[PDB]
Amino acid sequence: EKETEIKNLNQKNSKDEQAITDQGLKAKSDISITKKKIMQQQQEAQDL
Amino acid sequence: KEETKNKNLEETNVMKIILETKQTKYYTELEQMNSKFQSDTSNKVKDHQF
Amino acid sequence: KTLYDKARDRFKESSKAQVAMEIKNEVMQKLKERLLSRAEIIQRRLEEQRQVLEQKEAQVAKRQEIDPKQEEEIRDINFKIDILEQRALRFESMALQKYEEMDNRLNKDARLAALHRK
Amino acid sequence: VKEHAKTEEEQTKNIEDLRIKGAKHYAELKITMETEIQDLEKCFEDMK
Amino acid sequence: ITTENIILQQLRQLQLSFKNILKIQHLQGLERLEKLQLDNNIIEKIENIDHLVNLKWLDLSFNCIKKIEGLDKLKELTDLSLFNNYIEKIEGLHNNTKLNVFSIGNNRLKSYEEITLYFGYKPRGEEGTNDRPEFKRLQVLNVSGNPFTKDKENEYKNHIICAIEGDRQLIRQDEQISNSYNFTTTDYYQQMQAQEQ
Amino acid sequence: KMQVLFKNLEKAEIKKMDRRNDYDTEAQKLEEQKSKLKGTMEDITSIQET
Repeated sequence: EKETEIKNLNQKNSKDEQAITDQGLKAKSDISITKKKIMQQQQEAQDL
Repeated sequence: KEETKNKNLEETNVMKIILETKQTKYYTELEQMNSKFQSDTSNKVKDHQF
Repeated sequence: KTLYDKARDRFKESSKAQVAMEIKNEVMQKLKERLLSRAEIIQRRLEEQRQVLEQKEAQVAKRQEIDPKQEEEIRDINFKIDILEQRALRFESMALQKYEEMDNRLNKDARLAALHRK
Repeated sequence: VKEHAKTEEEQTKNIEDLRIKGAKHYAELKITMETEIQDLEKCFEDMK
Repeated sequence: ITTENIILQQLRQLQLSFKNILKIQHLQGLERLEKLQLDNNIIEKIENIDHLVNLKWLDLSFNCIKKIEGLDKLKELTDLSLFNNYIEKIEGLHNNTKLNVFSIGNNRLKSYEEITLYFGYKPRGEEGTNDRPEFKRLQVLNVSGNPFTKDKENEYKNHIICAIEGDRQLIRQDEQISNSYNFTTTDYYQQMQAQEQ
Repeated sequence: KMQVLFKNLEKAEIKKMDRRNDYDTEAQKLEEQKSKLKGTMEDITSIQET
C-alpha cells in the first residue's frame, strides 16, 4: 500500500508537471500573435 | 540568448538560401551529351566487332 | 504613493444548466482518469511482481540446489502478486463506487442545480 | 548591488560566446557552400 | 585618377600576384610599402622588401618560396602570410614580434613550436635565453595545410593557444594539452602588463 | 516541480522579445520598402513634366 500510493502520487506528479510544462510553451500563442503581425507587415511591405 | 542566436542562424539561413541554389543549377549539360555518346557509337562498335 | 502609505493601506485593507453539464462531465472525466490510472498502476504492479517471481524461479531452477532462501523470496513475490491482485479488484470496486459517488455529488450541486431542470 | 552587477557581467559574457559560436557557424557554413560553388564548375569541357 | 606624376616612390600598397614573379627589385622609393601582395607565383626568396619596413600586411604565400627572411627589419609586419610555400621554420620573425598575425600553412613545416617560442614558451629540457615572449601580440596564428598541421589535428592549435579567433579559447578548453602547458594565457596577459609597466 | 513548471508559463506569455525583435527587423524592412513608392512618384512626376 505504501509503494502503491507512492506510485499513484508520483504518476500524478509527472502528469501535472508536464500538463503545466506544455502550457508554458503555448506562450508561443502570444509569440504567434506577434508573428501574425510579423507576417502581416511582411506581406504589406512587398505590396508597396 | 535567442535574439543573439537569431542573427547568427538567420545569416546562416540567408547564405544557405542564396548559395545552395547555385549548386542546384550548375550541372545539367554534362550528362546530356555523355549519355548521347553512350548510345550513338554502340552500333559503330558492334559493327567494329562483327 | 510612499512605502509608508503602502504599509498603512495594507494594514487597513487587511482590517477591512449548460455550464453545469460541462462541469459535471469535467469532474467525471478527471475522477475516471484518477481511478483508472490507479487501476493500471495496480495492474502494472501485478505484472512486475510476476516478472520478479519468474526470474527468481528461473534462478532457483538453475541452482539445482533448491535454495530455501530463493523459495522464500519466490513465495514473497507470489504473496505480493496476490495482494496486488486483491487490491486491484477492491480498487475497481470502490473506483466505480467513487465515479458514481462523484457523479451523484456533482448532480445535486446548487451551482449545478440547473441540470435537474431538464 | 553585487547581484545585479555580476548578473549583467555574466549576461554579457554569455552573449559573448553565443555570438562567437553562431558567427563562426555562419562563416564556416558560408565557406563550405562557397567551396561548393567554386568547385561546381568544369568536367564538361574536358569530357566533350 | 592616374595622376600623371604618380611618384615612383609614393608606394605603400603593392599587389603583383599571378604575374609569376620570381625576384623582388626596383623597390627603392617603395619602402613606404605597408601592404604587400606577391603570393600565388613562383617566388622563392624574401628580398628587397626588408628595406620596405613599412610592410605590415605582407603576403608572399602559395609560392615556390621556401624561407622567411627580410622581415627582421620588417618588424612592422602585422599580417604575415607565407602559406602554400616551402618554409620549414618561423625565422626572421623574432624581429617581427610585432606580427600579431601569422600564416605558414600548406608549407613544409614539421612542428608548431616555432610560433610558441615567440611567447616565452619552450619545450621541456631546452636551455634558452628567450624567457620573454616574442610574438606577445600574436593572436592570429594559422598553420593549416602544413605537413605537421595535417598531423593529428588540433594538437598545434591546443598547444599554440595555451602558449599564445574564439577558437583560441575554445581550444584552451582542451583538457590534456592544457595540462601539457603551465604558463596560461591569462598569466601571459599579466606578464605582458607587468613587463609593459 | 509543479510550481517550477507553472511559473515558466507566465514569463513566456508576458515577454516574447525574441519574436518581437524578429518582428522589429521585419517592420524596419517594411518601412524601408514603403517610402520608395513616394520617391519613385516624385521622380516620375519630374520626368513627366519634362
